[PDB]
Amino acid sequence: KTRKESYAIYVYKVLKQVHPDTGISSKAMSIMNSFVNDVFERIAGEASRLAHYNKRSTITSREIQTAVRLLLPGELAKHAVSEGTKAVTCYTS
Amino acid sequence: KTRKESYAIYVYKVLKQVHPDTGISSKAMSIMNSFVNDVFERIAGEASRLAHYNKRSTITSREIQTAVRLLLPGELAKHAVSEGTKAVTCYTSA
Amino acid sequence: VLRDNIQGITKPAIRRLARRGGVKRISGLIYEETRGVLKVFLENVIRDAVTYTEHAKRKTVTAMDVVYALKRQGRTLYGF
Amino acid sequence: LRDNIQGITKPAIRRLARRGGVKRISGLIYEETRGVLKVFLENVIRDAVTYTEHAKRKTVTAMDVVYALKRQGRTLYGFGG
Amino acid sequence: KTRSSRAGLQFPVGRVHRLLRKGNYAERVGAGAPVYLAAVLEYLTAEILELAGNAARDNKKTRIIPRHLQLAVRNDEELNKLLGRVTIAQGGVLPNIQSVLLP
Amino acid sequence: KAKTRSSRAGLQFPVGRVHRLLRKGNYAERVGAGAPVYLAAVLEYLTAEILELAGNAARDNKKTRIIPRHLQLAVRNDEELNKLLGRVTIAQGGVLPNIQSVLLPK
Amino acid sequence: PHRYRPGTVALREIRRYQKSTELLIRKLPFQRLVREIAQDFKTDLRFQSSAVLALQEASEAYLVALFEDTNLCAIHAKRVTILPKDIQLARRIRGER
Amino acid sequence: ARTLQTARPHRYRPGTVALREIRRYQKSTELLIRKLPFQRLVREIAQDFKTDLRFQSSAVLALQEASEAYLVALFEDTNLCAIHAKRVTILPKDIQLARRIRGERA
DNA sequence: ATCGGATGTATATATCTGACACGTGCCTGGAGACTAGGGAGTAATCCCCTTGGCGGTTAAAACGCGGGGGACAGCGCGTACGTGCGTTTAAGCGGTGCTAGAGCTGTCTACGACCAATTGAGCGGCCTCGGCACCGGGATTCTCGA
Repeated sequence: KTRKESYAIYVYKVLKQVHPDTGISSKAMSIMNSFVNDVFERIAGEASRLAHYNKRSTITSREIQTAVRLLLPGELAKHAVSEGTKAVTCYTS
Repeated sequence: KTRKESYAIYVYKVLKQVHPDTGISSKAMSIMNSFVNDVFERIAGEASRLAHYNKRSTITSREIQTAVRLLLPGELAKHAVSEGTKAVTCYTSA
Repeated sequence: VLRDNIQGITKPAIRRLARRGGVKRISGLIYEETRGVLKVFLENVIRDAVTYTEHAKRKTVTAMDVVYALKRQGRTLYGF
Repeated sequence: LRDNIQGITKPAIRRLARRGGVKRISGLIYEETRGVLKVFLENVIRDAVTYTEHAKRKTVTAMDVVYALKRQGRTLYGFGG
Repeated sequence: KTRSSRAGLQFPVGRVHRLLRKGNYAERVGAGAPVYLAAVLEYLTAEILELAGNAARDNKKTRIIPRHLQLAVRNDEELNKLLGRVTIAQGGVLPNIQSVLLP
Repeated sequence: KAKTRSSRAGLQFPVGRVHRLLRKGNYAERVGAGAPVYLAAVLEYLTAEILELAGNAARDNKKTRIIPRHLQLAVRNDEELNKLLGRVTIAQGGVLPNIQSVLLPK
Repeated sequence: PHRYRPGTVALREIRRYQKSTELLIRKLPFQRLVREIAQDFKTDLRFQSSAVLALQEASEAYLVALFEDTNLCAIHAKRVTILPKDIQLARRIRGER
Repeated sequence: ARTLQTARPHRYRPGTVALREIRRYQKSTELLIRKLPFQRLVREIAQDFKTDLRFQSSAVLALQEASEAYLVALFEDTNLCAIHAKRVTILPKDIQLARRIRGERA
């Protein structure tokens, strides 16, 4: 019929790690999808502006780090930047 | 030295046709310049967002009109869209 | 056409809204005031909704148009 | 540089409040106001310093403050915006 | 070997790279930007789903409904700032009564 | 001979400049050929509409140089230019004279 | 015979409504209102079903929130009732007017 | 008939010098905080983020502008709260209510 | 405070569906490999402008005090708001019908990116004088005590 992509299955895979026996309904999955979209758009927009300021064109893993430091609040920023640098380290090898 | 740009001379050419005898200061010129930049960014960003929802791949003279009609308040919108369409007509037929 | 449909927002409805918000004793003149406020809010949102619809050459106000109209005002909405 | 917030003295707060339009100040405002101003300044200089150390330099420019302001909803015209 | 598994993630690094490229953000998307961004998004959705499940458990249910996401977010102190302006649908209000009102 | 693109439309603001900014600002993959003209028309309309009130203020104040205070007056005294600039702060613009009525003596 | 003291059913309703998530305004009159407010901007408007509800949901989270502030203003004046000069302050402080 | 033309000890009660300072400040447009104390305050606050920054001389000034245009505006709102409670003084429970309603505390 | 009861709410068993969770094909978005090229990293260097220090001066801050206006507490009056009961009314729900208009696909072409040669607009550096800030001395208004 009509193909529309969403973050439902990944949200489900994460739920099955944080709580191995609970299950999201349909409305709550729609809400989590909208939340992921919103946060993605915030971080991407801030990284774009932050690259435009220093007169560059590559949006590399430094701009995303600085944008996470700007957007996310005090504590979430630390754990988010930690998870990010850990993942890029475990990916570049 | 490296040459940076602004809207100084154009704001001045407009001042010298709205008030043919007044003259702008320096800080007021920088304020008008940053105002023009800010409104430029607002309008172009909304126009982009609008030319994205519709899956178009271009930002045409109608995305700009709808952006101007969303951002600008009640009556500024009508005069702004009139000046815009007049300029675009006078430009295309030349 | 329709007319004077704002009166459908009854007194018990506003009362229940206030009770959810935490109120305990509502005055008498409130109902008209909140009717006016709600009408203003709805006008401001539906204006942008209809603009977003017109731009796409459609005649049905989608749900994403209402979501975008709300987001453009700093009031996002999760679930549509 | 320790305990400089006392530099926002009482007459300065009086003048700000006069320009604000108030007529009869209380006596306790002059500490709530310093607290508010310190919170605002921290919230702005944090993003200013982030913007200035992302660009690999050690000088807080005026564009950095303009950006850190515009990002919180409060733009500012006149300083190269 | 998908590029997400190579990082030890659950979010689609490929799809995030595609979105960053095709969203008109910058001229040339880097290499380790989608990995970082997918990791951040995964961390955030885990941090919110954990409290959502907790809230749904205390209410003796096994399904997470918007009431539980509302509770999880608004009860936290740093997610309530991130989602400071959103209005989760079917969410309701956090129960609270001003002390002056109750007898 | 050449003929500036912003002179074929009766505008003062540059159209080639606005077009280059739209192109190299990463707003979309393609820019219509009449979008910069429309946008430059709107920009010069707004700047003329504010400079006119600024000059009116600077004249009704017996000066002959527009100065930040005059722009602050021209904006905050209007009603629609006030919503377009409800969040901005105009450096060195002061504030608008206003005193509540409960405070004025009786 | 028996009569709850004036004002004690208020808190019962408060706890009953703050705990649920239903929609407080009747759905059909709100659909009519939203459908006739848009008659000033176009005429052949259709209002896809899940749009109206969308609006309605938002249009509750506004009013509730507004009352959460109105109460504060009332409590500021050493009061209990929320008279219509509270809504106006609560809307002028947040810049909505 | 003639040619028309345009031209041809003490102790103020409490509350009057205030209504005069209000009128003389709501019309001026200078900065109402000393510059060296604000310099030092900005430099001292930026220690908690990075040790030795250099604070280009237009940065500091910039901050000052905003730091006024915030506080002043805040006071306006608090004023109303005071007038709302049927009084004339502004109290710390007014600033807190303004900041709560306005969104800065929640 | 003490009961007595009367209303409301919370607990637990039965049951009943419909929405969530899982397995299936299958289509295209993602992964691998390789190349070319320009964007970013790195070394040199230069000069701007930030920091630091110092002396004078004088504007602004700090302190203390007298008292009058304002905040706050305490009472009576009365009305307008809540609670309960008996009415009306239209919301909601189910079921039918139907037609407007969203949505998707193929064909064609007008339009914007790209590239080359060029040339004049505007940008940086130089004067320079008129608008504006400053000072002084009138008139002119406003507040307050009598």
